[PDB]
Amino acid sequence: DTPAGMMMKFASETTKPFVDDYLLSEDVRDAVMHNYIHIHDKDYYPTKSLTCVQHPLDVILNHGFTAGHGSSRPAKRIETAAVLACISLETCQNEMHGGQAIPAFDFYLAPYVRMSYQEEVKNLEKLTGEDLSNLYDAPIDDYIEKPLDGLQGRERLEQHAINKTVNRVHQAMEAFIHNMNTIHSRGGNQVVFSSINYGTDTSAEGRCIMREILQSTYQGVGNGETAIFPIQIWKKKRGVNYLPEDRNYDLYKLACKVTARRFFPNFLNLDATFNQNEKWRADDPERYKWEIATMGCRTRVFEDRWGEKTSIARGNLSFSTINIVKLAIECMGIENEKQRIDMFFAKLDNILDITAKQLDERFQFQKTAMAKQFPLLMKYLWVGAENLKPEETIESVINHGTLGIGFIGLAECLVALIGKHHGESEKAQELGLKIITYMRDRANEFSEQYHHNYSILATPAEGLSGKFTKKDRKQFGVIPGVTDRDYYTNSNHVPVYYKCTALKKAQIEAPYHDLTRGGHIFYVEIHNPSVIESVVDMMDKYNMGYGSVNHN
Amino acid sequence: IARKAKTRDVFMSIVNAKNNDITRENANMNADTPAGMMMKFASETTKPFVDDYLLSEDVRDAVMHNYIHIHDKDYYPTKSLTCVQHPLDVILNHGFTAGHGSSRPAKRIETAAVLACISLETCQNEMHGGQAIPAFDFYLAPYVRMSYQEEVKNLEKLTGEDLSNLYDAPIDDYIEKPLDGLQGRERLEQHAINKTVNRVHQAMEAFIHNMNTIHSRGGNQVVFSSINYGTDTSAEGRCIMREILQSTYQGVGNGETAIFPIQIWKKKRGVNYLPEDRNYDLYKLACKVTARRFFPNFLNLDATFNQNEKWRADDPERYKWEIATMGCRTRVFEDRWGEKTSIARGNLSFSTINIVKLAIECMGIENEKQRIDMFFAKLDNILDITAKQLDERFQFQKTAMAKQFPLLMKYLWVGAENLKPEETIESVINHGTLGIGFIGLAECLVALIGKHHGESEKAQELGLKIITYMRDRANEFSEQYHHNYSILATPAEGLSGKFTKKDRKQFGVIPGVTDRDYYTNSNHVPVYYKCTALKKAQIEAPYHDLTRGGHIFYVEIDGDATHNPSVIESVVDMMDKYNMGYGSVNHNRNRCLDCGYENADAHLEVCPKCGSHHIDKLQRITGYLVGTTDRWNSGKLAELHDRVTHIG
Ligand SMILES: Nc1nc2c(ncn2[C@H]2C[C@H](O)[C@@H](COP(=O)(O)OP(=O)(O)OP(=O)(O)O)O2)c(=O)[nH]1
Ligand SMILES: Nc1nc2c(ncn2[C@H]2C[C@H](O)[C@@H](COP(=O)(O)OP(=O)(O)OP(=O)(O)O)O2)c(=O)[nH]1
Ligand SMILES: Nc1ncnc2c1ncn2[C@@H]1O[C@H](COP(=O)(O)OP(=O)(O)OP(=O)(O)O)[C@@H](O)[C@H]1O
Ligand SMILES: [Mg+2]
Ligand SMILES: [Mg+2]
Ligand SMILES: [Zn+2]
Repeated sequence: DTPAGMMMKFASETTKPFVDDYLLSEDVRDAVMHNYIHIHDKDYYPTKSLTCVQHPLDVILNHGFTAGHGSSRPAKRIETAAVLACISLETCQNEMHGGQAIPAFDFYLAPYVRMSYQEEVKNLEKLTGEDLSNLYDAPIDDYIEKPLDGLQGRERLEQHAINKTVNRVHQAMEAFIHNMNTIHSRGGNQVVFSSINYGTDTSAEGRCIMREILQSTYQGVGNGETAIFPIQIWKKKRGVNYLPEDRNYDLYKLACKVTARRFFPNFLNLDATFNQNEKWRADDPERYKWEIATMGCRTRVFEDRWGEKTSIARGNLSFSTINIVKLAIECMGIENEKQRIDMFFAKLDNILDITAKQLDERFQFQKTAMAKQFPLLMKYLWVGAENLKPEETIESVINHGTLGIGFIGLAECLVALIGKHHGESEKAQELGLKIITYMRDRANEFSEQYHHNYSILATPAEGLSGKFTKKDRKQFGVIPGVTDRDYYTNSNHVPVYYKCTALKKAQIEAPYHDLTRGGHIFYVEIHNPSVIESVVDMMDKYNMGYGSVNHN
Repeated sequence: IARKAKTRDVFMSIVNAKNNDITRENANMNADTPAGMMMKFASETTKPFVDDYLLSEDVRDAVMHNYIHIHDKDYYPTKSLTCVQHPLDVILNHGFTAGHGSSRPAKRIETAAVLACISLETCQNEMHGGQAIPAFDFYLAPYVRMSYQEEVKNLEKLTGEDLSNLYDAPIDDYIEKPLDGLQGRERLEQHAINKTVNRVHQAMEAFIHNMNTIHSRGGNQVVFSSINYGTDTSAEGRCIMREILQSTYQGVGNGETAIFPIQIWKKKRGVNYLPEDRNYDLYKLACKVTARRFFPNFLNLDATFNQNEKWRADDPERYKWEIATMGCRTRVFEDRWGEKTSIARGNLSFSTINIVKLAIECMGIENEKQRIDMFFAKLDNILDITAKQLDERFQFQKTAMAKQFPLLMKYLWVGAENLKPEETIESVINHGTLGIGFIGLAECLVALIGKHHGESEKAQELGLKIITYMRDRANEFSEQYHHNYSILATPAEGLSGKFTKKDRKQFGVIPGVTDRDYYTNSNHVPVYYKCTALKKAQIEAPYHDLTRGGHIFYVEIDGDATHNPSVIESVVDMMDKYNMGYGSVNHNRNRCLDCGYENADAHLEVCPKCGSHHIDKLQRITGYLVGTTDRWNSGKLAELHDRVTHIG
């Protein structure tokens, strides 16, 4: 409705009918035209843009960043460090069509908590004059606060100096939450996606910054208002937290209390046998670079078939969703069950072949793009973008991305077309695991022949919640139990209308997580912080992954 | 087939990152980025839509025959206003809610400088022009004293006294005095003054660094911002001015020039101009920065058309009757149904009128008296069409929902705090001004009849008559359509080199009329003709009074005069002697893509620090500042390569 918002749809409605006939081959055109394959984010097809990336902020903060004609200096304070983090999330958004996230936010804001107070003792000293050159190289327990009830001594300056950074850190983090919640900079939707990760830092500086993050979030933004960004993620690796005899167990009790109030902080299971790495040293500082860090878009980039297994600076190239619900309708006329399942696999075989080539054609289109089109994404943020001339091509470093073959309505696929769905049916549970394994096995075959990184993704319900259903419903009238819901259920998720307990959902949805390596989420909808620990307790027994709790 | 055989090659040209296919119309945009490409696709769709579905046939025939040009035709269906002024007082003392966020009133200087950047960024996405902030020094003054109250209460808890008497302590100045060689309370009270000097310096540092950075990016319309200051006498007020000057004079990043914001210094006699005046010392410093960073600009408050009769020194300088200038050269000072103030108001629309083609049409007649009578007859008819065109565009912008302009129609527009989101903005839109422009007056008919005005001859009488004829006619339309028309010297960025090519095709290469390509800027002496600064001032001075809708006295000063602060002062005195209102000094700087260093040399190829060969030219265009000569238009690059400098 805004002048900037209405300008974007003029370009979209112009460039969307253009790409259909002048960029696609005849076979993919018919498959796309016949409502079989969906191309996510087709508006930016000519621009040759990528999906997302995990922001490395340690490099940006230590040297600043110069995008366009705007330049900045390295941060030397808590206020300067937090504010520059927001800008790094604002410039890159205009160069992509997805979202941003901060991996291990705790580690980044920790030297400057000390450094803002390290030189503060030199300003609190000149009033007195005594050479107090010992307030930095000492083991601080928690950067604690006191009621200031008649403190007295020479070392009263030592307690006053540390008292100066706790208030300043609290003020510093208020800027970060407000900046990412009120600055409308993106074209169109006018909101920049963001996400941060914290919960696995135990140092004195890290414990202070993590507490204030929870303390500031407990208060809100402006006047007692829950923030929408950034999305909060909590780590629960065993041996650092989640155990009573742990250094960070005290904050974990507070974190569940904050979650009970604002419902913002999500949890990530670092013990899943696929969210697990062999290079986690307990003593090496900055425990990131070998951990799992997700986003708000259920995007998971962990294992690379050519490179290193990490989630830093990587992301998706582009992903397409395959309508498997439609294929079952065409095979509903076969009387013999063995023949019926034979046809569905044959029909699924043809669509999968086109989609692998369909993603391959868009990949070839994107590799010709120049690095000058992404001033910040292809300069500091991407994996191998530190050496890329503006006039070069992205074909060298574009391979460290994920092409996603997603699906929708697995429950809708089997609810009435083939018997029952994967809820109150053990036979359908075996059938459902067979199909996803069939897609997973084919994606392995596509990876060998097309030489890419194909993964099965649980596509978030955003932009494709009702598009598929309406088009197919008209073609096939009213199919009872399938095309009478106006929305297809999300990937490998128990349908909402099927009543079940949290324990039962954990058991049913656990096996799918090892299959959908491209992204998954566990959703629990429902005061006491303990009940939050119940979710991670059941997530502990069964190998699951990313988890979230909502109220609505 | 041509409707789908050349429209396909247009999109391909955009996709392949070409250099000439209308992708270099605007220098503030980066067309090689995904954000830039989407804007190009949308602009190339609506402009054909406007021609055959929006404007009438009489105006259309002028457009296709290259008679009347419209400005910002891309945003025509969006119903977007041009510019506005920002009363920062409302947002810094009560708080504001933008989108799903909110805020509370600022308590120190760090949380007050950051709220000003938010309003400028937010309001840009609702208009297609610039943004301005008047009385900048006055608005930030109270919170420096509020910073003094918080630090005292902080000292009270750490000490335990009753320092209520220090809440309104009459201290002489906020200048920092180091605590060396003193004892007792000199290390207990002087500290509270040296503490807050560094606090104010950082806040002004953040404000500047949050205005150039946002302009370097952006998926929406690029951010165009400006501020005004100069006439504050309070101790807190002088503190704001002295920090903003030092912050600007220091620079963004690695000591590089800030493209934005635009800064203007306000000159008045008896407040800052005379040596006896209090702010004379800061007055001298402003000339030091504008010679080195091309800011602040100088606006004369003593001009006859800039004087105000509701200004009293007993009040705190009454920062409401001081004229302020928005981005480029737009000014909104007079009003027939409102106060003579430039607070929370701006421009609506403006169009340029082609006059060179009218005279070359009549060049076949050998009777001088006959030509002029027919020339006036054509001009009267053409001006009638343009007055309709601005009014016709005016009728389109009236019916815009206030919810389409959230920040503009809630805090920043005059009397806009009384309208609900679903209401129409027509009840308060009339405070804007409609501009009628012209181009190539020097080569309109004077360069056809002998020589143009300003060529050391007496031909200015005819040139003055033509502009005055429009000036009288502009007033006639004001009394006719019940609007407020004002003639403005139209900037030449994209329209420089558009009319000329069609006339050459239709008529041919004729010296004076054509073969000059870019054409001379409105009311200005031929940029290819030599003149002194004083003589150029004398010829163009009477035009400033005739164009009460925007004007600028541009002086091209060589690099050697940058180091001398007297040349800027002489120009201001030269502006004072005559009735010139707005003037600026331009100069060519050189940028570096690695270090970012700028120097004042005539031409640079390798950066002294790094050694890179990507040394671009940092120069000024008719309305703003930008580098990256790879974004200088073909018509404008011709005008740039023929500019004449004035040593004085
Ligand atoms: N968007 C944005 N908001 C900021 C920034 N820094 C501070 N704020 C917000 C936080 C609050 O909503 C507001 C005022 O913060 P203050 O620390 O001055 O506190 P205030 O005096 O409102 O409340 P208090 O007396 O401390 O309870 O400014 C920033 O960099 N960006
Ligand atoms: N765009 C933008 N830049 C900011 C903002 N706040 C601060 N900056 C810039 C100002 C500086 O370029 C940088 C912070 O500089 P510091 O305060 O760390 O000091 P600097 O490195 O200049 O050294 P110094 O303290 O002068 O010795 O970040 C903001 O809100 N937006
Ligand atoms: N990025 C920008 N965002 C907002 N306003 C801008 C921007 N760039 C320029 N402007 C405004 O637009 C004005 C340009 O008017 P000008 O007379 O130079 O137009 P032009 O180059 O002939 O073309 P047109 O009016 O078609 O864009 C500038 O003086 C300034 O006020
Ligand atoms: Mg506070
Ligand atoms: Mg500093
Ligand atoms: Zn250099």
